Amino acid sequence: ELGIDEVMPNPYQPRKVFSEDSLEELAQSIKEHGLLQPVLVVSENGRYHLIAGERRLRASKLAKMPTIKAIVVDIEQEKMREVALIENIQREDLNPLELARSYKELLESYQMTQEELSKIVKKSRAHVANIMRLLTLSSKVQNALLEEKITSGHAKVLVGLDGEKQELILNSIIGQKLSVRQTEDLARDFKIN
Amino acid sequence: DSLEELAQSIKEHGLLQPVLVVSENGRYHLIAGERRLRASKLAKMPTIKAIVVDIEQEKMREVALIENIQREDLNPLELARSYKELLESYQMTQEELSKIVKKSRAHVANIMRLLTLSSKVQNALLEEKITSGHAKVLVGLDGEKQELILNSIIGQKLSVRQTEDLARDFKI
DNA sequence: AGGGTGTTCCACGTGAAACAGGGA
DNA sequence: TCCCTGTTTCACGTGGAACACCCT
Repeated sequence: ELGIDEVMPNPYQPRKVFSEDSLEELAQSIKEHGLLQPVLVVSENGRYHLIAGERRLRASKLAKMPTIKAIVVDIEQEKMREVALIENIQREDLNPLELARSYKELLESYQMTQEELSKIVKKSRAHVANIMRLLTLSSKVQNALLEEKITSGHAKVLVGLDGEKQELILNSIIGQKLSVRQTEDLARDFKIN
Repeated sequence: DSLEELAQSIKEHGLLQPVLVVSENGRYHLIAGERRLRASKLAKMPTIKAIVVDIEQEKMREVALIENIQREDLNPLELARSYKELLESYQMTQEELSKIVKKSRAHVANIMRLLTLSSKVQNALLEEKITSGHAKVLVGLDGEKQELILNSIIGQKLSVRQTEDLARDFKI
């Protein structure tokens, strides 16, 4: 139960090659263990609900002669983080981009998909999707949004276009007084066919 | 909360149903006892400290090694049962095992398929009248045909080439 | 686009059965 | 004649490559 959550964020291998990479210690692993990833325990890595790793025919019977049994926990920063981030995620007073940040933060730091994210914050999942594509825009565009010269609808049409295109269409959107509808049409003929 | 914590304190049971821990072979770690334990801080002294539901690893190591170490004297059925056990009493991918015992993954598979054969077939392989060359060809087959062909193997003493050919016709 | 698994079929070295001398 | 031993050849089950299906 510990590992399926350990592996959870961003490894290139489904098992994190961190318990088996002990390989042969070669008097070389107790030297650079040093500042390691902040939380681990010996053969099996009880997270917050401490537990035991399953078979370990090999991994627990090599052991080593000089051990660090040190009980150290890191988790609390991360879980206090999670409550802080979710508690943030639902806020009346949030500009589109900060929100999008917290969405992206949760989606990346932890694995639970944007669908559930959307269940928490009570919106559709294509919404969390679009609020988050808001982050990739030009800085003229983000400035415009924050400045409320344009609105998330407009900005959400602009994503995927080079900065030059973005800033032309943005220049049109403002001072042609465009509507999200007109904006989607105007943008439409600048995307591929 | 506090009330429930005084509750199991007075009551003999402590854990009316004991907690579950693991033994590191050096230390002890919990499984689903936060309630029991935190509550049992108000109670006194260590209050489990005797055989209660717990998982021990040293035992599991003995198991791990007795399994991994076999004098190659076993017939295909305890062999199969060991292979299965190695992925049944613990969860394993067949490939990994193939790597351990120095056989191909296929060999592991077929050896384990041996365990799903008719009682008659199984008992003719633990007895010495059938081989695995024979037995593995009768898998995924209905009982009646297992019986039929089996009689044909034992009766006419067919070579597995025969047996595979003969059983071929009783397969789609 | 991928690993895990079940299922088919035949390559392979082993071991011996057959054959061939050969010493009487 | 018979037994012993040197040689050639190929049947056998074993285990594996390969194929085929799920599960994703």
